[PDB]
Amino acid sequence: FREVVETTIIEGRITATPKESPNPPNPSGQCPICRWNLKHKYNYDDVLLLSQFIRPHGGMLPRKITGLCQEEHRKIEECVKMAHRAGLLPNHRPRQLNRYLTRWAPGSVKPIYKKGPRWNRVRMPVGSPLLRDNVCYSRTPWKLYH
Amino acid sequence: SYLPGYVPKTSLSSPPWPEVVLPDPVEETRHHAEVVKKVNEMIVTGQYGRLFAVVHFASRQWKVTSEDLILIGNELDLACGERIRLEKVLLVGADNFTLLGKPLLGKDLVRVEATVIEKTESWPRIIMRFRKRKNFKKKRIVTTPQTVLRINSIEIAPCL
Amino acid sequence: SSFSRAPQQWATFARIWYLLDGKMQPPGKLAAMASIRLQGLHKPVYHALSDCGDHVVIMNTRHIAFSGNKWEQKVYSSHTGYPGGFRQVTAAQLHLRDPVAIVKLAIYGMLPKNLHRRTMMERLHLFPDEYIPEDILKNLVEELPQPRKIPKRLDEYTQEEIDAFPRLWTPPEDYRL
Amino acid sequence: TVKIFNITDNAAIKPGTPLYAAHFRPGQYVDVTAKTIGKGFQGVMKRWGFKGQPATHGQTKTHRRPGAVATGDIGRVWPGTKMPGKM
Amino acid sequence: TYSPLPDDYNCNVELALTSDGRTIVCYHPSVDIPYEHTKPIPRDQVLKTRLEEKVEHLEEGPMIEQLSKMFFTTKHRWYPHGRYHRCRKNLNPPKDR
Amino acid sequence: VKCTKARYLKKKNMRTLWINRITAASQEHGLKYPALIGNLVKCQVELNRKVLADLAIYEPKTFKSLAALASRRRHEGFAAALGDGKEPEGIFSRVVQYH
Amino acid sequence: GGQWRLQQGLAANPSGYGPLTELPDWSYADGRPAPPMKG
Amino acid sequence: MTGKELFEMWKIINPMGLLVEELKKRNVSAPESRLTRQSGGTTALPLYFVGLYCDKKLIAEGPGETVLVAEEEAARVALRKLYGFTENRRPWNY
Amino acid sequence: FKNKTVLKKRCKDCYLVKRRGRWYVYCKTHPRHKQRQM
Ligand SMILES: [Mg+2]
Ligand SMILES: [Mg+2]
Ligand SMILES: [Mg+2]
Ligand SMILES: [Zn+2]
Ligand SMILES: [Zn+2]
Repeated sequence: FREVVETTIIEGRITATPKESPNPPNPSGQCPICRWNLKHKYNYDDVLLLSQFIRPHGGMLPRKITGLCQEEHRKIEECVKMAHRAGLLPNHRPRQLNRYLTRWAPGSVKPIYKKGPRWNRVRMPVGSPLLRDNVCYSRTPWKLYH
Repeated sequence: SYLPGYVPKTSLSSPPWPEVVLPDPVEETRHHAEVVKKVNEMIVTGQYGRLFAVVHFASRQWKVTSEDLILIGNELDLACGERIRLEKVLLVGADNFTLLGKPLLGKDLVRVEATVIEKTESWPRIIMRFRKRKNFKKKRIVTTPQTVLRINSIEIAPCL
Repeated sequence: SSFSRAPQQWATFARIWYLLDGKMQPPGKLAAMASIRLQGLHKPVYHALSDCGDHVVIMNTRHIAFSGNKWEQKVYSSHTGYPGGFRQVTAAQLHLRDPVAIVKLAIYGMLPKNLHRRTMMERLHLFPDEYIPEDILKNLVEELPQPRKIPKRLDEYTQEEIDAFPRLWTPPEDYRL
Repeated sequence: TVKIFNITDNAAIKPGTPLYAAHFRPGQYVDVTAKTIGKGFQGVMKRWGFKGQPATHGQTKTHRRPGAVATGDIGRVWPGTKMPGKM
Repeated sequence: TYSPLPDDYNCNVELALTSDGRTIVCYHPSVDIPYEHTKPIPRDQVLKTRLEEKVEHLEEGPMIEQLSKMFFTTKHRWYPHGRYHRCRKNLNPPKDR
Repeated sequence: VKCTKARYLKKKNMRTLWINRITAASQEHGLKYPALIGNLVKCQVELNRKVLADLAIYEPKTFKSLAALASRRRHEGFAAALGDGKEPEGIFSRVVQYH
Repeated sequence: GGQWRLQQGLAANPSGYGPLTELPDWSYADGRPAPPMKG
Repeated sequence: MTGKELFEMWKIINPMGLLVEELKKRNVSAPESRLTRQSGGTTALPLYFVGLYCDKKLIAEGPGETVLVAEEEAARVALRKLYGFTENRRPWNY
Repeated sequence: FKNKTVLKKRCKDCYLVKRRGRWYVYCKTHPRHKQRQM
């Protein structure tokens, strides 16, 4: 990678970089996810993959450098936000209520003071419509709204 | 060298249930032969006691053992104190083993013997119909015939 | 089984003390398995008139987890019946006041709406932390398995699985990161 | 009378000890709790200070009574409704 | 190496089919509890050791609260019942086995 | 009138109780009620819910063998579905034909 | 399992044209066949 | 005598004493009582399953509300087993 | 702010930001362009 220090002299150097694992199983893919056959087989739990795709301080890396396609990039964005909210990344921090699958920012949602009738019920969103299309491994689909 | 189709260990890569390998039919077949032989020699020597059976009779299935009573809801064209053979035995079992038919057990394998010991009537059942504001009201009293059978014996024979 | 009649009946209708953990578990799945055990629906000798419930002891109710945004969207409504008694508190506020109220309310909702419900509620025991009284701890049998699988934060992955997971993308060697 | 006072641990005094009026000091502020003068069963005009009904101008036997106690739509009376009782 | 169910809580189930395939044979001998899995059984100089026979009389309130705490029930089970139900209760009930 | 309609209600409630007790025993053996019932039918075992609940209460070893048989049939069905070809039918999935 | 029974050809209701419904329920203890059932 | 139990027909007093006498006369070591299973214990409705072992081999097990009645029931079950009158025994041939 | 169902950028200096779950038009140079999504 590349690092800059300030001492007033500012200087940048190249540090050691990682490389691919040598033989991808699908070399004809375009995005790294498509190459490594992970098109619908990841969730917000896969912090190994997300830590591969994030910045050291919790932010993300852009598409033109990650090589991801747009759909995969948006899915990784949402997975990373949910992992950050669930607390699965304790070392990628900036500068007690237990959660998981947190879609919205916890400080921006308002309480559902008035649920509607059962035909117009105000539901509580869980998960991601981007992650709607993952492999189910179950005979009932995901329940995106509780 | 990763094989074509290798998916890395993620939470949705593999199915959540454990992989089950079934034993191959050849040694499974000889193992079935050994188990059948062991149960058959247990039958021959007689290492069992107080057999029970699940028996299909009169559109029912009854779980009976020896010295039992059952109350069939119809007359059976049989005098009192008459010994008959219950024949449609779905299950016979004991401590340490159990035989299951598909769906009926062989008649050379298990024999259920019962005895008509009572032919009686049920208590009077009331059938009333009422519909309000329509003057609708009917009353009937029925009494179904009934037959008490005593299950005397359940015998199994070595035929496996 | 050759037991005498009174010990056989006592053994069949005996009462069991199950243990259940909180600690990142959803209150409703905890409530579902707790309510099954409280009604006694797990027994093959179940009948609604046979008083066949069991004791359920749930610990770590202070460390339950809600999926989604239920901590801020879920509202518990009560009414002190004077004019103006309508109170609505979010799940966060209710948890911060009473650390057992959320699991208690979920179990109370999922029990059958009978006169047996409060008897099941007396047999339910809830503790917010690791601490359980000694009498309960000498009564417990069968810590039941937890419904969720604790999705394993990044730092306690060992180096073996970290370098077993492949690197997906090649970084340019000039990028700041 | 025995009355219970909440104290911290540093203000514990041995049981059986005498206490006098010099425990306080002049120029201080205190709180005094007691059972008030009981007045028995009283109506709304003394218990809650309702305005009552006018004396003359046609009124039949209603001068000191509560009027409505609720509305028509509720088929009941709300808890805490001010009604005559013990003062 | 395959077992359809775990073989360490009730019985060692071995399933089999006869040679004609017409009947299924189950062999289920009971499992015993191991010795190492059991637990051992738990274990005035001048006057007579008299009987400590004290029975405090509780009122209805504290007594029902004590019984409720003892048996993990509510109070309504311990509150009494009237003569109508008391005489309605069948005192020679039918009894099977 | 309540007696006459309670005949139908009695039959329905008895079947509901049997399903409850079979579900209890099946989940005690790690299985589910639909899995147990469907795979016993696939094994050609025609015990109804009444005698299945009786076997649950009074013959736990026989019920454990039945649950093992249903689990074995379910694993045979999964193996056949995964294989999708002309692998042998499986020992317990063989159907006894009648003519 | 009505669909499974239809796939195997064994009706759909287990009380339909099978041996479990058409074979006689009982016989005399000596071995004499019973009279035929009314259904 | 069809539907009754041995210690309902023949009344005994010390099943543990009868059991140890029988084991001494059939040269089996003395039965050790152990707490096989236990539920409750500090409550008013406990369950104790006490098992009788011989040479680290289980010969009987019995339930009760107290350890003492559980071990006497285990003694009765052992006596029934080694007296042949068990509940699952072969029924009488009439 | 003014409440709008549809938000429009009335300047080159207006900017759309999504804050507390709702969209906003903020303008540092023409503060009358402040808009809040309903
Ligand atoms: Mg006036
Ligand atoms: Mg007048
Ligand atoms: Mg006047
Ligand atoms: Zn892609
Ligand atoms: Zn502007």
